[PDB]
Amino acid sequence: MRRYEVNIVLNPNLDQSQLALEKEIIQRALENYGARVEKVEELGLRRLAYPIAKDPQGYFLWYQVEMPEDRVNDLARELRIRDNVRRVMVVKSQEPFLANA
Amino acid sequence: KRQVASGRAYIHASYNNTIVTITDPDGNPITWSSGGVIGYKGSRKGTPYAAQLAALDAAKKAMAYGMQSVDVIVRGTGAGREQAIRALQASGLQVKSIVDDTPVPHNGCRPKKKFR
Amino acid sequence: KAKVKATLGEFDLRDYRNVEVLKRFLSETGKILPRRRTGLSAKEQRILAKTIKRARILGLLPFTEKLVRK
Amino acid sequence: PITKEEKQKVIQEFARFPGDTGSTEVQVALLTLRINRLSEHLKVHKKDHHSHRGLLMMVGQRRRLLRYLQREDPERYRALIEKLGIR
RNA sequence: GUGGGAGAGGGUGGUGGAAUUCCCGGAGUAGCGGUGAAAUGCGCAGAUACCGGGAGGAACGCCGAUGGCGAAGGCAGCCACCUGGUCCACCCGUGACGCUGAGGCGCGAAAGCGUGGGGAGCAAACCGGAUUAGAUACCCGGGUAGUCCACGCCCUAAACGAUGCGCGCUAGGUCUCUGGGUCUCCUGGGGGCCGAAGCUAACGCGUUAAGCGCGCCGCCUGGGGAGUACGGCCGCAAGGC
Ligand SMILES: [Mg+2]
Ligand SMILES: [Mg+2]
Ligand SMILES: [Mg+2]
Ligand SMILES: [Mg+2]
Ligand SMILES: [Mg+2]
Ligand SMILES: [Mg+2]
Ligand SMILES: [Mg+2]
Ligand SMILES: [Mg+2]
Ligand SMILES: [Mg+2]
Ligand SMILES: [Mg+2]
Ligand SMILES: [Mg+2]
Ligand SMILES: [Mg+2]
Ligand SMILES: [Mg+2]
Ligand SMILES: [Mg+2]
Ligand SMILES: [Mg+2]
Ligand SMILES: [Mg+2]
Ligand SMILES: [Mg+2]
Ligand SMILES: [Mg+2]
Ligand SMILES: [Mg+2]
Ligand SMILES: [Mg+2]
Ligand SMILES: [Mg+2]
Ligand SMILES: [Mg+2]
Ligand SMILES: [Mg+2]
Ligand SMILES: [Mg+2]
Ligand SMILES: [Mg+2]
Ligand SMILES: [Mg+2]
Ligand SMILES: [Mg+2]
Ligand SMILES: [Mg+2]
Ligand SMILES: [Mg+2]
Ligand SMILES: [Mg+2]
Ligand SMILES: [Mg+2]
Ligand SMILES: [Mg+2]
Ligand SMILES: [Mg+2]
Ligand SMILES: [Mg+2]
Ligand SMILES: [Mg+2]
Ligand SMILES: [Mg+2]
Ligand SMILES: [Mg+2]
Ligand SMILES: [Mg+2]
Ligand SMILES: [Mg+2]
Ligand SMILES: [Mg+2]
Repeated sequence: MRRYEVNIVLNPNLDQSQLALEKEIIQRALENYGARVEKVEELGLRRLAYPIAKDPQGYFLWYQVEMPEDRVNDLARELRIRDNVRRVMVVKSQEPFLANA
Repeated sequence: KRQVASGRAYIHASYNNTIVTITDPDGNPITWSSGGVIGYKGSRKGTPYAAQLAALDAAKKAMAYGMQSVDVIVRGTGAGREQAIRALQASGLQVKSIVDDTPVPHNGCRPKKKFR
Repeated sequence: KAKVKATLGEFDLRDYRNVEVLKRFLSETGKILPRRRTGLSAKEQRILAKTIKRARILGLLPFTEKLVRK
Repeated sequence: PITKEEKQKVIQEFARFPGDTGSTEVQVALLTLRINRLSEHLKVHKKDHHSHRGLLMMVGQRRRLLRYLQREDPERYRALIEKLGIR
């Protein structure tokens, strides 16, 4: 497999049953596409710089994964099809460049 | 006739003209002035004088509309783009924030051959 | 008129997710600072660049802002 | 990619004796693997000339090591060839 | 071979903000635009300036460089995937397997052709506007091909470093990109500048030779006629050798 990072950014006006269902469906997508969880950090609510979807802020999840090769893109197409996910980004992991150290 | 008393003041300057727009804090206009609003005709429109004259004029108008507190937004970099702000500061309105908004592309559009 | 990495923690350059540090390299308008005023090196700066643009895509950092005074 | 044990299969397979990573055998199998993979990519991605060029240089390599083997040890070269199906 | 690195090298998929245009909506009048000054043009069917919403196409500011990658043309948003080349360290493996390359074969900016798509801005031709000896040219306002994408042709150029490739020799200094090191410094590989010896008609070049040598290819032989004419090959053509 390979070492990836996923960022998800959603609409902050979600109640609890909603945000639950979203998260669940993301999990079921990672499973379904081959990707596995190394860890999770969800910082959640924060105030952006430019409005994304007319919204002044957003709800961020960060999921660090390991997975197959070809599948990555199609996986993120499945993530993006969501209506409450206003943004998704993926990256291959990088080693923590420490500068000025 | 609205009785507004606080709002946005836009300056706009090309090297060909100047236009001021007084407006309300969610963006709708109140009055406006320009180079030719005052009778100035030709190239004479892109002077700093008429810049002044217009600022003062639109300021005057809105000041009779009831305007007091006015926060400025300058789009365009031009001839007496300054003299317009420099005027409507001394208008009697109170200039609160002067902001420079001159909008610039991230390189999208092939410009008229004059322009490169 | 001090540089940036002159007063600053010794920190991960290649992290987009963290704003608190990344912002300190942008002007009042969103403009990424030039070398002279950033202080860092060419591989550094080249990396600072990519990190910033990545975060700009996450809406955490700005693409451009407005200039006050004037 | 071409991963590491993905290579080791081949190197350990065409070796003349334990430890030989360098002879014409190894060299030509390795090369020829790289070659076939590229042909696979360039099957789609027809539009990519800058990879294609490199693949020319690559088959030219293969061919040159082969003329070497042939002129130097004929049997081992017929061996290698009928091992890889080619020429 | 192994270990590590830099990169706008290429390709496929996706996606992000600024800006131009246009359509919808609001608020708001008498002008806007444009020039040396003008006019055509657009504006009461409500423009310009302003705020919100949508559609679409192209191009990626800052970073950015006197910088990097590529054989050459050439290559800049970001993410992923497929992939070429190349540098260094280790001194491990093969054992001269090398250089050059007539002929072939392929890539080759822009423009141009063919068949489809697409079309925001620009814009040959073109339609108009002032200059004013006179526009039919510079200046202004419209505008079609084209510019973009897929497929197939075309093969040119100041395709330039006007400098063919490869290797070995021959002071240094300085600025920089990128590896390694015992990291005031040293040691490989790129990119600049000044300069030893040396070369050069001069300008200039000078370890990135235009120096000293060897190998191989291309090419030259006063100017015009003329890159024309005839012929041959290629091309749908324009045209090219
Ligand atoms: Mg004017
Ligand atoms: Mg005041
Ligand atoms: Mg690239
Ligand atoms: Mg409207
Ligand atoms: Mg009129
Ligand atoms: Mg009319
Ligand atoms: Mg709009
Ligand atoms: Mg349309
Ligand atoms: Mg620049
Ligand atoms: Mg060039
Ligand atoms: Mg690579
Ligand atoms: Mg040895
Ligand atoms: Mg031996
Ligand atoms: Mg030839
Ligand atoms: Mg061509
Ligand atoms: Mg073309
Ligand atoms: Mg034609
Ligand atoms: Mg066409
Ligand atoms: Mg036009
Ligand atoms: Mg005339
Ligand atoms: Mg025109
Ligand atoms: Mg040149
Ligand atoms: Mg020539
Ligand atoms: Mg040449
Ligand atoms: Mg010679
Ligand atoms: Mg070094
Ligand atoms: Mg070091
Ligand atoms: Mg050097
Ligand atoms: Mg040097
Ligand atoms: Mg010199
Ligand atoms: Mg001398
Ligand atoms: Mg000589
Ligand atoms: Mg001399
Ligand atoms: Mg030499
Ligand atoms: Mg010479
Ligand atoms: Mg003659
Ligand atoms: Mg000719
Ligand atoms: Mg003929
Ligand atoms: Mg014929
Ligand atoms: Mg011709």
